[PDB]
Amino acid sequence: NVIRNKQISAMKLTGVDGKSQYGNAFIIANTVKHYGGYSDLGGPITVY
Amino acid sequence: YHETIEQKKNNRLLEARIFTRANPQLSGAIRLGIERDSVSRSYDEMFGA
Repeated sequence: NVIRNKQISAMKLTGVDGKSQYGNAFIIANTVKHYGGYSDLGGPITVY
Repeated sequence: YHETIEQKKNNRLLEARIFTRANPQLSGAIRLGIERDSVSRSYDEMFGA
């Protein structure tokens, strides 16, 4: 689903200081869908 | 000559591999099983859209 492809891969990114992000506390959207625009890109998926 | 032809074949496969996953048509319930390769990102950072 949406949770897998984007929300995990956002956490997989290294931090601005570097690195890992593993073991950190996140806050993520429960469900995400496409609203609109010129095209349906991969879509900005945000993880805090 | 053989190495030149083999380079031509491999580059053709690499271009086809990138376009297959980049196809907007596969979004898509099949999108659930599509992963972006590391070579794909290098291509996109180079050739843009």
